[PDB]
Amino acid sequence: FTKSELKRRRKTRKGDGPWGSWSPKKVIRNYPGHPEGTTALKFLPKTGHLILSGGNDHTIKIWDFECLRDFQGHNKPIKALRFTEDCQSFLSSSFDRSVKIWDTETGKVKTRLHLNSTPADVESRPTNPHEFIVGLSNSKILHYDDVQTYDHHLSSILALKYFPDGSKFISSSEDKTVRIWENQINVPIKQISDTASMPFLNVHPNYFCAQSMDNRIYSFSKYKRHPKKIHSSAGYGISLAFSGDGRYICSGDSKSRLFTWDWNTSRLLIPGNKPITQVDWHPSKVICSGAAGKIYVCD
Amino acid sequence: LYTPKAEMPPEHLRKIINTHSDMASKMYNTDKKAFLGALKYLPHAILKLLENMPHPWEQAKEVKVLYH
Amino acid sequence: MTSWRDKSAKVQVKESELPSSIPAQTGLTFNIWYNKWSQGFAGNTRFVSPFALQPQLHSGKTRGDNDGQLFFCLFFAKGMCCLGPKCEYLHHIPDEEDIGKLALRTEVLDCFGREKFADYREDMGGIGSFRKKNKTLYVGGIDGALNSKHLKPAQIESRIRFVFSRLGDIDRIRYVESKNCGFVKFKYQANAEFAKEAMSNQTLLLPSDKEWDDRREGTGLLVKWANEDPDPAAQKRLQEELKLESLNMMVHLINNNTNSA
Amino acid sequence: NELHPTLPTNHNKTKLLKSLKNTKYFQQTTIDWVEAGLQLCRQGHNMLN
Amino acid sequence: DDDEPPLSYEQHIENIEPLDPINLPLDSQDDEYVKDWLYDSRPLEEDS
Amino acid sequence: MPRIKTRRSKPAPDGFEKIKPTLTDFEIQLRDAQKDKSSKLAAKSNEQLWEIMQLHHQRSRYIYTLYYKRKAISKDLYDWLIKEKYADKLLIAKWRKTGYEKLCCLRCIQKNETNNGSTCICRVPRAQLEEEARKKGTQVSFHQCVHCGCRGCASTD
Amino acid sequence: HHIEVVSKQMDPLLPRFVGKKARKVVAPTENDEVVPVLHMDGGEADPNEW
Ligand SMILES: [Zn+2]
Ligand SMILES: [Zn+2]
Ligand SMILES: [Zn+2]
Ligand SMILES: [Zn+2]
Repeated sequence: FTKSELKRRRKTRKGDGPWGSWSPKKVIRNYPGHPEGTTALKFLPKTGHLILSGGNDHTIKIWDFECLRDFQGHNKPIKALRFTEDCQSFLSSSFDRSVKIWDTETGKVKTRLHLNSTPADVESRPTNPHEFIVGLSNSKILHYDDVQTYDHHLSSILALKYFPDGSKFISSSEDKTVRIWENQINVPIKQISDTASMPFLNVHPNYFCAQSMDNRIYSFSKYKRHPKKIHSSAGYGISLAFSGDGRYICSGDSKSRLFTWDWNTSRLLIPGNKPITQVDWHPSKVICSGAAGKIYVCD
Repeated sequence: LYTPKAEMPPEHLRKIINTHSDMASKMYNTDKKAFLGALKYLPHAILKLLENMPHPWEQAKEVKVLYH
Repeated sequence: MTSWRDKSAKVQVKESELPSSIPAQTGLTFNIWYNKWSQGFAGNTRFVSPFALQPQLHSGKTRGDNDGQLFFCLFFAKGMCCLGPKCEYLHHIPDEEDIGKLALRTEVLDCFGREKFADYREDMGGIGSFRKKNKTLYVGGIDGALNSKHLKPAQIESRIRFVFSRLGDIDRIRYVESKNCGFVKFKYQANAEFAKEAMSNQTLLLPSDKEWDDRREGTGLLVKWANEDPDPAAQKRLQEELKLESLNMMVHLINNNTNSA
Repeated sequence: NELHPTLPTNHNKTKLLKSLKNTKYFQQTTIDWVEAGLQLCRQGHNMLN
Repeated sequence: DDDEPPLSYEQHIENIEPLDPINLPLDSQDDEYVKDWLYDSRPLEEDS
Repeated sequence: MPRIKTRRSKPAPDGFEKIKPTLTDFEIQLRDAQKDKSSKLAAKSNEQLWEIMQLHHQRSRYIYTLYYKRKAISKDLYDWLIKEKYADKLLIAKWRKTGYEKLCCLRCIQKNETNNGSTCICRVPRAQLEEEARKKGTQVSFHQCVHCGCRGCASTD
Repeated sequence: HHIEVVSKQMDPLLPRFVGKKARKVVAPTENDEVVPVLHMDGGEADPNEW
């Protein structure tokens, strides 16, 4: 071999050389920039690139999983936010007694849902129904065509979920009863009252739902913890994440109900201010919204 | 034909000890025998650590180590 | 060639998608030396494998094809190999070219490289014995694998015929409705060794089936080594093929004495 | 100690750290003292457990 | 506490400034020959 | 003299503030490399040890090319970087030799680590490995050495 | 075949002699030749005194 050849053959390597070729949960990052407390978080299912987070300031800020865009247009605190899968439409609902649709393409309000008595706290959207389920202090689930009003338990409905098969609508309220709803007949399929105020519900991505109360978190088709004092997210691995008002973050495996790890987040630059308001997981990451006004990513 | 010992980086030792926290895989079956057969050598490692303890006029002390 | 040598091997499971190394909890405390649970009552401790080999899909060139590897990837057969095309072992169904390389090596260890044993394990599972060139698999546990679907008797056998045919040349397949088990015999021992680890703890659910969402909840099917066939219709077959093997060896052996003289 | 001297024998040429340095299974670096104390507590806990 | 593990050197110890050690002030007119090198780790190590 | 900025430690010379953003990027990658990424494979776990030995090499090539190749930093700054362990004194001391120009690391030339009295095979030129494999009729079976994942440190390639 | 026999550098922490256990073995007897028990013949008369 000649020196001009060996000079040429060493440029065949993909790197420069010597390495060029011849051929538990922890807090990764925190995000600032919300003026008041972030009530709800929504994630884009199609890519997972951006998160839409509601705030007490009533603005909706889209964050890259940097701040991409800001969505105004509510008078009062946004309490829930949902992102559709088949359609490029975002459904936000706030304390202003209105359910407002958002076209992701142009970033403009297209429609407003009416006839709610009092402030909407929840929004759930199935792709296959082509319907939106909104629940409130009104205590009755409203099935809105993107029509059916479910006369329900007396107390205000904290959470709502929608599944494709029967017992489609799942409802939870502060009276501590959980009802599985048959929407076509419009009557209850089943009443689960094992909770003693249900503050959260998460649907496993096993056909089952996690039910959370103040001291006991239960799974319906029972989790062992010390007293945790009140949001739930189910990872695809089957891990169950529990938010605490005491800032303690309770992580459990759903199959055994054993709680593997508990961690407490640092507050900010008051002690009571540090809860976790809402939490979600991407389509190996956990995105949690604190009421102090910071979103922290967990890896 | 003797060259002296090669003076590894500090992070090379540091990655190994972090990796051997949760020895649950089948790959650690040989290394568990290495932890178990090193216990007779542990009193010698305590004598070498305590004799090189920092004196009160020192903030910190870099010591030269040998590690499995 | 067109199915295998044209493409490269692909990553079956991402390394984050790989299962946890600790087993499912059947006890009170975890044991660090013996990676198991200690203060526990019991457990079935057998579960359906989450992964499966798509043989025409996942097969391809690997790093061991260029290196001249003799041995097949174990986690290719389980459908679990995270390395993909960077893996030191082979990623394809055994062929007559592949087993001819293993011909000196197959006497003591399997196609995966694992060393065989003097006598079989008590329940006829595991790697195998070197004293018997066993080419027949006991397909058991079909009730758990099916998820308890009735499925008739002929249909269960037809499922065994479809899945095990992708894993190599088959000598015969016999299904026994009364014993609820099947016996699959391959042309080569290396295909039986590959298909034993491939179809251990698998299902037969065939996703057009109603259960396909509950394939994970079941027990799983047992593929273990088979015993001798007790009927004299096949016993007489065994001494006939042993006779033909002996005459094929004496011709090879008198030529060794012809060279020796 | 003055009354009973225990003299050292000269043929002890094999010291422990010197004979482990000759083996390929031991490597050398320099780290902090408090770092080396925290490792030996973690390693020695891993030995007894 | 015996429940908390020995906390790691790098996440906790290495990022911080240490503290001042025990050092007598070493008056300059009376201690001028030793005050430059008295509290070293190895005093006068690189002085040939 | 230590790595930690103690009060016995000497303040850095003049040219340090120009090269400090380049040395911080090596320093945060070494903190992310030691992060205990839990991996069950032995093939993947040493590959994470291989990434640290690459970053130790690349941080020392940078200080080597500043002072010896391009003469861009003073000798007083370069002695400060060795005393503060920014650069490997004994690995740079091999790059100055003629056969060891692009040396993979100090471990891959130790004759006592190996079962033979030999260097690592990444010290061998690639054209030599192609020639011996050509006679066997196979492709070369070496990809990455087990010590730090090198792919050839020979000065000719 | 001329075959160089070398020793492996043992890890000082792994147990040397990995096949060495404290087990018990019964040994067979190698009896190739019978040893003749070469007594003399037979002062063999004895009353009931013993
Ligand atoms: Zn593989
Ligand atoms: Zn190298
Ligand atoms: Zn190297
Ligand atoms: Zn090397």
